[PDB]
Amino acid sequence: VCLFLNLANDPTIERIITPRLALTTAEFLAYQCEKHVLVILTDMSSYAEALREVSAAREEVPGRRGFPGYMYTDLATIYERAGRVEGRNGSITQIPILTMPNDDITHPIPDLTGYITEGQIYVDRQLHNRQIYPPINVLPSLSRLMKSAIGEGMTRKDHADVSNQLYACYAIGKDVQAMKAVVGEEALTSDDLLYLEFLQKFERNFIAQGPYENRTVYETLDIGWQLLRIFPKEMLKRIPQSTLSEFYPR
Amino acid sequence: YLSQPRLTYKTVSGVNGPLVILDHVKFPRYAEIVHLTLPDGTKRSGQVLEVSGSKAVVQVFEGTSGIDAKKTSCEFTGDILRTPVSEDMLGRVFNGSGKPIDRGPVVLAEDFLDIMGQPINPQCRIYPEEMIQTGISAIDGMNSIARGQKIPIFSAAGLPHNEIAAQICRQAGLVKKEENFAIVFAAMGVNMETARFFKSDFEENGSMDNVCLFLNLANDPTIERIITPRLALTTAEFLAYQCEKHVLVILTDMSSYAEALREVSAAREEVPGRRGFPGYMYTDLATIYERAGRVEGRNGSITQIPILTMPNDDITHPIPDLTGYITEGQIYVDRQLHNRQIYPPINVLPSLSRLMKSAIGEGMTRKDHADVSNQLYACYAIGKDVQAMKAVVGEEALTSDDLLYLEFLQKFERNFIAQGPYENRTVYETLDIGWQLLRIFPKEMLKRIPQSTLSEFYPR
Amino acid sequence: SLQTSFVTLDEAIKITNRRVNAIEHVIIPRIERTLAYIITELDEREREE
Amino acid sequence: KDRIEIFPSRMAQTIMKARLKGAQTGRNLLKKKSDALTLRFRQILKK
Amino acid sequence: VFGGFASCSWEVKPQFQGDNRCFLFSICPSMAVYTHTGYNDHYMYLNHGQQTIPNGLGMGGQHNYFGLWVDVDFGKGHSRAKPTCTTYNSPQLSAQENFQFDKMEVWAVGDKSILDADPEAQALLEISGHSRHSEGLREV
Amino acid sequence: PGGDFSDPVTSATLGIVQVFWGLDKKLAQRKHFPSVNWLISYSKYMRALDEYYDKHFTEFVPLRTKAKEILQEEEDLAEIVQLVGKASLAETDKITLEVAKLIKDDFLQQNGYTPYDRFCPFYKTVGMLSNMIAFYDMARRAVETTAQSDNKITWSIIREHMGEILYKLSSMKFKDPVKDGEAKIKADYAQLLEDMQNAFRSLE
Amino acid sequence: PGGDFSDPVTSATLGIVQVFWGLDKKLAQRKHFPSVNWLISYSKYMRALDEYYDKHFTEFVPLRTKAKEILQEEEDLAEIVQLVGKASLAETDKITLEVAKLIKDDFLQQNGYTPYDRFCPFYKTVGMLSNMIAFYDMARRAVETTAQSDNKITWSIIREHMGEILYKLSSMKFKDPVKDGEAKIKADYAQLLEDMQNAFRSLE
Repeated sequence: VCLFLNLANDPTIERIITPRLALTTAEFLAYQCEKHVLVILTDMSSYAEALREVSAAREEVPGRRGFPGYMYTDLATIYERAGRVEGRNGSITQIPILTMPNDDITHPIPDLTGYITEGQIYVDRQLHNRQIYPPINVLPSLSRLMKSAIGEGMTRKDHADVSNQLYACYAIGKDVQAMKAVVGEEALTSDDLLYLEFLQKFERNFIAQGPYENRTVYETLDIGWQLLRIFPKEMLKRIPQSTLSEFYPR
Repeated sequence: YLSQPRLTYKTVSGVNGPLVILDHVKFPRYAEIVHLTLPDGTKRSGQVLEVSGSKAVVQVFEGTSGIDAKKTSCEFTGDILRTPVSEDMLGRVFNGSGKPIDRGPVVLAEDFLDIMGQPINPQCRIYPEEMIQTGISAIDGMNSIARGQKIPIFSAAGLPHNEIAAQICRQAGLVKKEENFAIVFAAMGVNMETARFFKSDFEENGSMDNVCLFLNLANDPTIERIITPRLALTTAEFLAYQCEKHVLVILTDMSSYAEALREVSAAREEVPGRRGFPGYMYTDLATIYERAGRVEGRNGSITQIPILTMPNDDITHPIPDLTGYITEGQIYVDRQLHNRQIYPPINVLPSLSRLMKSAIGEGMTRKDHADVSNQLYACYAIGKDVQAMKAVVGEEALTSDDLLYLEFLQKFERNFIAQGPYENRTVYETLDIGWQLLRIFPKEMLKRIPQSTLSEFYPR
Repeated sequence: SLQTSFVTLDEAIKITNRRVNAIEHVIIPRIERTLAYIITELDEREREE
Repeated sequence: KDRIEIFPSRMAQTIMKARLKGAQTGRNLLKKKSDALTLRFRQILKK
Repeated sequence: VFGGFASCSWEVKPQFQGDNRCFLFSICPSMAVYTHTGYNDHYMYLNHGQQTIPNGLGMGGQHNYFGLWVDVDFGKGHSRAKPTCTTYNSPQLSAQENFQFDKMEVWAVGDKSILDADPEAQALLEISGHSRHSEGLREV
Repeated sequence: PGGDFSDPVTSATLGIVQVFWGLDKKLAQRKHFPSVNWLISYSKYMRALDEYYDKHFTEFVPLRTKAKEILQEEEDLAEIVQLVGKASLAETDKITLEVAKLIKDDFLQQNGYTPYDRFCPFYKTVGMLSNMIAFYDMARRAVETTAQSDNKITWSIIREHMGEILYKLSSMKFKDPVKDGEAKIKADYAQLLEDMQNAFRSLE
Repeated sequence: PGGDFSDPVTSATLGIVQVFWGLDKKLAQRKHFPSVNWLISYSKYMRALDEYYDKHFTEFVPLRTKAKEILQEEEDLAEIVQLVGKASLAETDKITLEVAKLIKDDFLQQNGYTPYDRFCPFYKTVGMLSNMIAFYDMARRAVETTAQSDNKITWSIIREHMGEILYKLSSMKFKDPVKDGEAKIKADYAQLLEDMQNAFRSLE
């Protein structure tokens, strides 16, 4: 581990160069030392408030919410120093950490980060109050490199089909829950007391983990099929016949 | 006359975007057209935006690529922008700057008018007291246009407000009960598919012998779009107030005029007012619109139909909010009628014409016009309430009188509002369509219509 | 007569509630969230001016 | 579904403050009209 | 002039209703009366705004092949009993195959609105932003 | 930026382009792809392609006007089910709530990074659209013919007996247009029609 | 810009002027003509005119105090009259909805091209309100002293019995102030008062 610590009372304009000093070490250890590097840039919100600070007294043209004009290519200067290269066996995997102010995903810090990075992991406040660890909202979460990194010959045959169905059951049963608040518990059909059954078993048996579980990629999927046996076979409309005939009945 | 020769300065002392400033300029006018010559042999044209002593800045129209401070000569004409105006330009197509693009000759002028015009004396203006019929039933039956009115057609991006405008350009005319009627069509900032449609529609139907067409594309420069609606009105203020015709001006996509007037004013680093548009936009829209109306002494009139696009269907945008402050009504091309495949999709519930009372009646159309119109407007208003309420309360609550306001609502949107883009109805066959729709109701239920006209027109 | 005024007040209460809840959870939160966007986007139009 | 279509201005702030206030007066009727009907509904069960 | 008689009440339903006393007649071309033949009991018909089965008033025949039909687009109809009818042994009644009419009479022999129904829905419609479109245009 | 469609790059593009389709308001942060956004989506070449359509496919334009009619009617009804809650719905409208749920999940929604849907040929699009509009005509006759008298076939009864057929309508997108043929896909779409026609003859 | 007090021109006029003849757009399609609102419209010249009214007219300020109140108690009833709907109501409120209706169609109602409503002289203006407030207080004094004794009445026994009184109280706005004499109009409003003092003594 190589730690670059700029604390809260450390001076502000050093935070302009702190992710640059850390990533240059990473691009040295990955492309010249052929090591695999995991770069953890915590509170990238404290990057931009020290970049808005230096452009204020410089008096440029301000952009969206007072942040400077060049904020897109500046976070693209930082986030794009990642990946593999040809002829070198090292890699840089980047996980920055943000704080959205007032939990707004349309603030200029998570909205300009989501245009540079490849997916995002969303941590929400509503599952945190309900004592769920980790509180990860899978509805606005994304991995733009998930589509070509899973499948047959990498993890398992039915990985891409389970996650597309666990998406559509959580996205539907969150809409039935907002329909339960209008018409009450009584006016719900028997194939919509299944979608509320899923949410009590999705966010406790799949999402909620505990901070010292090393759940494999097969143990995650084997949890994900006992949630997909909640429904009958003729409602899993995102999973084809070739995978339902083998993986569903157990 | 102008006898003195013109100075061709080469003292370009700075280029900044579209703007070129000069030096050692001897007595420069305001808004004086200059003629630039590039070093590679090409020519541009400009206008003087600010003079200060011996220094004048120049807003070049066609761009600024190539203008160096060494070899570009600016020739100062010593005259404001005046455009060649004639009566035989009815039947031509010019671009946004006055140059003809119908492969024809440049126009042989009768008199060089100035494109800023002059303000009409309010002591010499007469109230509009006849009708321009337009062929469309929803604009003639219920929102009737007076000769000398300004009634904008509001729309949105994706609605058919071009096929409406081209239908009005083919089917406009008097309320006859034609040599002195003309259209002046100005298209500002249209894409290439619209201005080929405007050119291939007015030859395909033979309605070219009375239409002047000022096309101005989006790839064309942004300053030609500023001076386009002042060419189309100076041509109109000649045809009606000197040649005694009834002119109808169509200014398609006036929202792109206010996108260019914001673009010109941002180049001069000026202050923006409401939502980025300039401070002087209320007096710059009224510089266009208030060149209309009938006058005393002459036998001509100018009617204006500007055409807008409300962004994201917000009527509170400054282009519709300020054009509803100067003009006299709305038409409101609607989206919810377009998505159910009705042409023309005109929403008659928010549409208005404030001068409908001086366009209809005895001597103008017929004595039943004012009572059919506001009765169809009442049975379309009730019909829109029934279907709004029957979706929220249920289907079994309708009484038998209550379904009758839905038989009207379906037959109003198929026989009155649905027209087809080449079906030219006169006003006498919009009311005879409207009268066989009022016989859907019995006599006791038509309470907006008086008995003295119910006993003449209703029974058949 | 007492069991026939029960099932008229048993159906009229179970509609009004679905109409207090249809304002508490549908209509009034949508009018509040557009209020919290007008006070935000007009802070932006003051800042650019 | 998440915002009512209008554009931010000073006038459009007072109209969505009035429509919110004009909805809270409707709910204040319907919050107690249900309990006034529930006030008679207990008495029929108390009969 | 033609028409028909219904033996029971008219009721809006998709099924063929009525019994053997319903007959068709004729007056102004000729005067003749056609009683039932019992080949089928497709006697009367009344539908009011569906989309898969026809909408209008009908007597005799079958679907879209009635011996007397009045359509919802009022002032139109047909009597498409080309050889004769099936229920009534009745001819083509009109002069054409698809007539148009202006006078109609229905004579019995022997012997509020939705806008004011729900005061909570007009309270919820005004709260939800949707306007009224008509005040001072309707009565009370 | 920020999922708001009043940004100055969209409304500048709306006045320039000829075709334009944009994602929904609700389904922007949560991926339901593609969506439609009927308030700004349009294509002005819908009249300029009617000579092509009657020549080669010749029954697609009657399908498209109904497929736009189910979707433009569900957007009316979705606001009222969010306010009333399926109570003021006669059973002829509870179908249009459910074929629009079947089109926006199976027909419109296209997983472009699967090998069986990265390219959808236009016979397969019409074949997928023929089988749903046939189902909507066979459902809405099975309600409207048994409506006022007894044996009221509701939408609820249609789901219990035909639960395997509405999965097979959601199985029409899992056809690979290369591993299967062109007349093999059409040989498996008409068998879904001959089982859809034999699934309402058991109901009547 | 559409009837608000949010713009800096309308709100910075009402901080300066004394009279506000406040008009609205909602209260225009009633064909009422004017579009008077009488809830946001004020006049702060009531204290300056307490000498003209008390000297020359000596009766009008208590009628003006009552007539602004009857049109106010109708407002806080009318939200419940819409939602609940006149079912279990007190009978002193039915006075202030029918007498209050008599004001809103026969006192604050105008039409400007007519030969009776292009000029309204003030002695005829206080002459019309001298009867309408007297009918209100006599309807109130009847319903409060006959609330407990014997043969308690409602409003719906009076308006059927006194339907010809409510025609003379509704035909005051249609008497022409231009053709008729100056004293031809007060005696008609002084003869009608004895058809309003004797008429109540036909019920009790």
